[PDB]
Amino acid sequence: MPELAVQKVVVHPLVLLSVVDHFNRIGKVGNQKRVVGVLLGSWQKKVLDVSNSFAVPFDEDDKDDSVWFLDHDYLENMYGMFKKVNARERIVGWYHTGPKLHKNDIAINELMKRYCPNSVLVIIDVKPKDLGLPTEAYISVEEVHDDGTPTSKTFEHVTSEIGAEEAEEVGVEHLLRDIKDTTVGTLSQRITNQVHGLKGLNSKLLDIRTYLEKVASGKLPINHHIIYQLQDVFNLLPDASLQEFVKAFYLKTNDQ
Amino acid sequence: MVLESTMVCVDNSEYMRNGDFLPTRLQAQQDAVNIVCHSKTRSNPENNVGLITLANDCEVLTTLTPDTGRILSKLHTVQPKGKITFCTGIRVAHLALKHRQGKNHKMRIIAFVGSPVEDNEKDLVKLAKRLKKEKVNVDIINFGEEEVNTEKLTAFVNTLNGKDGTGSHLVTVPPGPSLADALISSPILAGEGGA
Amino acid sequence: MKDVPAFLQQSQSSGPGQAAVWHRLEELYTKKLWHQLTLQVLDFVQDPCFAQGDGLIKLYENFISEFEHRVNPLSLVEIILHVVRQMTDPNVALTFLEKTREKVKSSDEAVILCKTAIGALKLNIGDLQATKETIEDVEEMLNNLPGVTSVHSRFYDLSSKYYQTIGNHASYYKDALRFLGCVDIKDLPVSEQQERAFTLGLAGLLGEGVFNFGELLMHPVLESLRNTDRQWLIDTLYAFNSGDVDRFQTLKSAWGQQPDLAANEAQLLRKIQLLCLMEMTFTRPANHRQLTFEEIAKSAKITVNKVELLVMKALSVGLVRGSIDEVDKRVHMTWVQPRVLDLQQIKGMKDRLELWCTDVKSMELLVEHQAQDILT
Amino acid sequence: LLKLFTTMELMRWSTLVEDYGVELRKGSSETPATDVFSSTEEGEKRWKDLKNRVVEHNIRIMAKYYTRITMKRMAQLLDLSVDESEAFLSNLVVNKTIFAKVDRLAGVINFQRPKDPNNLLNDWSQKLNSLMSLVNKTTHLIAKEEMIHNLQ
Repeated sequence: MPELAVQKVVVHPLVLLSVVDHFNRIGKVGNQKRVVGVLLGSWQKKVLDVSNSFAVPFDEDDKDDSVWFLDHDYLENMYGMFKKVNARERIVGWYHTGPKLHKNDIAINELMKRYCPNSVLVIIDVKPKDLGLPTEAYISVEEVHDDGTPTSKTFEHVTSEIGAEEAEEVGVEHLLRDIKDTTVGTLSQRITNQVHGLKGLNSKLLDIRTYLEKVASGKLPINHHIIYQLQDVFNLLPDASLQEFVKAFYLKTNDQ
Repeated sequence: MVLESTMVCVDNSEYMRNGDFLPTRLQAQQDAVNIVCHSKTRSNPENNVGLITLANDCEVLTTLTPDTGRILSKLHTVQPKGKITFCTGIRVAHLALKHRQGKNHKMRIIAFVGSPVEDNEKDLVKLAKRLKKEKVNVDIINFGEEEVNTEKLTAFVNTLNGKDGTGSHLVTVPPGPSLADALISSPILAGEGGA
Repeated sequence: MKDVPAFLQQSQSSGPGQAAVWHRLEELYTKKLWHQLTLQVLDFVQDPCFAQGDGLIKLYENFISEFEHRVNPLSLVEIILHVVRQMTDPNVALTFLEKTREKVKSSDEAVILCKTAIGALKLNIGDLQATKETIEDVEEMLNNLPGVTSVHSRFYDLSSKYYQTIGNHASYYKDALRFLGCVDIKDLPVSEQQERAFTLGLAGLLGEGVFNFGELLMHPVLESLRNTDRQWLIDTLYAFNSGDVDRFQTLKSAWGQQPDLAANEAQLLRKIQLLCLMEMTFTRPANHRQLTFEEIAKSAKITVNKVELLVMKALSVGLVRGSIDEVDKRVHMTWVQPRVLDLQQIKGMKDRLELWCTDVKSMELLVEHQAQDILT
Repeated sequence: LLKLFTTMELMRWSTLVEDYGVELRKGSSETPATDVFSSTEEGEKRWKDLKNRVVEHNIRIMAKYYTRITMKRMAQLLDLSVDESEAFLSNLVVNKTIFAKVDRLAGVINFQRPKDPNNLLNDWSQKLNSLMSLVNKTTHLIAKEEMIHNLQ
């Protein structure tokens, strides 16, 4: 069923908000367990705009993979109900509540395809963290493996962005004790962006690095992708070079 | 029963295609699963049944509803892949049982056996302590371990009995021509404390 | 229904050990244990009748028809497979296999399995177009379902045989690896496995493509199974890498064995030269970009005006990237390929990566220090 | 004939003419020797063009793949002398079949634009940007591989 029809994923402030609330609302079922909900939104659009979410009961084991409970009833009743109000909004998929992508996810996804016309895996890293965004988008891709069995189900990442309607943005400001954070703006913001970029880069490099130690000893697989990426850094050898300055600024204040 | 949430676990095995029950085991079990559901509805309209499959990896087919229809449609389909995956069937059921649309009812598992139960004594005994603590009983209908196998199941069923007023039952159904319904031997149509 | 027990009963009294398999089958059919009866037929064909006896096929025709709903779709295929091996003529076996196939309740892959068995026969006859076609269709069908264990294992080994016979190195290398993940023993002798290791190890030497030398060691197929033919192979894998046209011209017996090499003798003495480039460039390029071209030509042991030619071809495909500068007679390598599944390389990248991490932290304190008022 | 030109490898006219001479001229079409357009007698008028084409193609592939090669090495492949090549170079560049600059010394062919500060500048930015795109992508794959079902 459609997961391949999404290149780009945009999320309203609402969805990020809604998920944290659902976690408590189910009767405070967590810890090892997670809480899932439906995502309602668009599809047959290259841009996926997830409009809303509403709570669903769920018990997850992510240390096993031969047990999970997923409420069947909620998905169906909710898809049938919703058409009258909005004919475009259908069940877009489900959010996973961190900490990162699992292979544990393919299994839960499969069921969601059957029930729901669409599914998508949006992973919201746990309870509120970070200044920027904590959502990543994944679409389940079917690939051949040239060493195992063709038709394996795995997750490939797709670009995650945000975006929302006018009325909703206006709501955020009212509630909130500021407006938004950094991504680029004023003279101050660009420099912050630079510092934000360094702490961010550093996190990506730790993932690779901890993995290599684990592959070398502890025998995690050797994949061509990991090795390809590392080699390039040494090869390209960037060389510092001239340019990009200007002196104009003083004349303008003098004139004024 | 009156105010019980029940999960029927469906067995779909390479021993369900069998013709020990005349004309076919598939059909004979199909009449049994429908009866169990029609009886509970007739008993209390507030009673609900749910569906999970024992066989293969876990799929939650339906959460709690009155429908006989869901359990019928599944039965027609056969699974050569997976038979009785008992340990797991109990675990999904316990979890599933908790969320209910007939809230604050008793917790019951009916599993149909109809294949030799692969699981040894160490799994079985372990499962009984989890059942006591959550206070859910499991009922076995045993035509699956008289057919070419010794019944492991009895000790477990006996111990499980009397944890509440809707205790466990060992319902005895022969292996040879006698159908999957001989429900007369021990209650399961609705709950009872005895064995 | 019981046309078939009447015939078994008669037969039951004869056969030295076949008597026993017959007794069990009758007892189970009456009980109407359909699962148990199907499982007895399987055992029945393999040791008894149609090897120790004769007329299993005839008995089988009767047996599948009526009993069809008591036997499962996957299994029906398995029983027929064993007899077909035993059949002396592939022609009469092909006739049976097509007609016999059926499907009832408990729907399965049975059509597809029965197809693999037919493809195997086409190889026996030895008409290459015919075998190529059966392999393509059946592969497609098998590949879509992930469910395939046993069928994939026998089929990939059958295809493996066809690719070395035709004499194409690339086809064999891709095929072999799939066989390694899906492996099982249904009726896979020790002999077949050894042929597979030896051909695979050789395949990497024959091409003019990718360097497969490091990875070959890692792969369980060669590593687990040994003989003196393959003892020769291990030395040969790093004889082209150093550049020696001697450590394979006396271990040259390996190629003679396989028919795989059958136009990849015109690719054997091209590969050597690419390999001489691959070794030096891998180590020295990385840290500092340029390397001399003079060492690589001499290791090749083939002239300067023809080593450039293969090296240009390597830049073109993208196996390696960079330039040949003949103004100084050196090779400037922009990028080098990292040979895959080598344990040593993982260690090498790790220590480098830690140095980068430091660098980020060091720099970050400075950027914030100035323009801190502006940053807030 | 198709396979040689499609694969970018350095070649020369001297070998190319002799070999193809036996194949093309002999080649049965519907059934006869005749096919023209560089095969038989009529075909010879078209054939002349084929030589010129090999020399435009050799200079092109070397231009794209390498950044510097000497003029002496280049001549051996093209089957020209330096004086003959130099004339041909003046007209090629004007049509824009290739971009190449050759000298009288036969020290070098610069297939790049001469070492001016802008090319060095351009490359330095591109190298930086590619790394950052790649480090992000790998972390996403890695995260699934690690954690998995949490059976390991």
